[PDB]
Amino acid sequence: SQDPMSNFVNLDIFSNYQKYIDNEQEVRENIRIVVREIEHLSKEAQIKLQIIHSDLSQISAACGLARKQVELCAQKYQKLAELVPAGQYYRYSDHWTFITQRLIFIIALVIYLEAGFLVTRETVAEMLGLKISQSEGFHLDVEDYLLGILQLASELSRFATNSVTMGDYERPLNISHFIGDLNTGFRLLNLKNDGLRKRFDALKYDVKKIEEVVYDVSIRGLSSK
Amino acid sequence: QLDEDSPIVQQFRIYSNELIMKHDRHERIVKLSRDITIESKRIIFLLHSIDSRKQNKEKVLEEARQRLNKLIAVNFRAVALELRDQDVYQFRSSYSPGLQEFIQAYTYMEYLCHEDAEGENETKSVSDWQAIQAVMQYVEESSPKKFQFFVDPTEYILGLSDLTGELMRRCINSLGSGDTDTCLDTCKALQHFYSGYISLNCQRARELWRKITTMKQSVLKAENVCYNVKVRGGEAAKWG
Repeated sequence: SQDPMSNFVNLDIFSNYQKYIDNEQEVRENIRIVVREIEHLSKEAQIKLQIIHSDLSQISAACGLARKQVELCAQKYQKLAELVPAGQYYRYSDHWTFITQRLIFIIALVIYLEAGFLVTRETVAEMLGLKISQSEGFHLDVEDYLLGILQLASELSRFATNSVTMGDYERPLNISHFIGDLNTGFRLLNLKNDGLRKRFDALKYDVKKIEEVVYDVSIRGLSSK
Repeated sequence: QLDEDSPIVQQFRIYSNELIMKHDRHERIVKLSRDITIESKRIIFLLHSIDSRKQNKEKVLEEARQRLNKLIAVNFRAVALELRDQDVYQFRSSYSPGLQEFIQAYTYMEYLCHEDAEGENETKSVSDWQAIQAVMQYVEESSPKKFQFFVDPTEYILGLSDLTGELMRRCINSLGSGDTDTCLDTCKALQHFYSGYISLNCQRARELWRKITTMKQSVLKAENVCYNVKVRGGEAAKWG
């Protein structure tokens, strides 16, 4: 009556929104606590695996140590799942995508080093206690899996070089075949201009670095078979 | 060496199918959102034509309400149908522009109803996210199942902030046409919206903060119009 504009611009709308956002910030804060616990476990696995670059005889010990850290992650993911209501996974998922890509990288690196093959998205989900399908519960996004395994190539090109320095002249060829198959898989995906395609586009430089190492040893007939 | 029977080729064909389905769904929603955005901008252009000229007001609001209702019943229903068993946040970037432009047009039409109120329409609140969500309720054809278009409060707050650029534009157009009482109305509305927005205490809300910054400049522009009207008269305020 004194002020018709106060009817139209209803300040309850702004106070409701403040409440909504406060509630959401509280959830984000709880999520961040759990994600930092995950980051701490993944760093520990990562530090142990740095040994592959200076001592080839420590690889299986490092692998075992990392699997122990990975086991502890799955328990944290259950806590995360408890904080995230159904239908709201992608409301909050920016909080754990980076660390999840990192754990996938670590798992894939361990499996390559133990057995020589590429871990599946399903095996990675099982090891983290994650569903493969969002309808089943808190899930592993296939894009996070794909981004994680792309991190392999940079680590493996570093490892190819160090392996030769340390007298293991067969490793680069093995890596070359493994990264070659990964590359074949990625080209199968026929990715279009997006974030995944941008990161795929960097894989070629690691492919090139590895091919150069293979060339250097083969042109010299170097062997430690 | 790798052929169609290779386990890694099999696996990547499974991943590819999942990415294709996702991409296809995104593309369908982007197209829906584009057409919502285009029609909403057209409706806002139509709404801007309202003036003292009598036989335009109700007729214009009528046509705007019909066109906004069609967007709800056709286009938004298509988007809600696409997202039926989906996490709505996953695709937010696909429909966000359309939703925000629609909310801007919808609330501008409500503003314009309030502005020319002779009696009890002065008592109405702008529609909030729950009121808009209530208009976006759907039923499968043939018991038949209910579905809706979820209206995220953040998307609503962002869409509503764009209304203030429309108020400022109406304030400028009214100066031009000599309808100076409308300059005052739009300025009061801007001042009230601005006070409401600065009440907000949002952490890391970068998009929101930029909207409020822009809003302050709209408020200042409208206040300067009302000022030049007061000091120079309607006519001399037009010339500057």
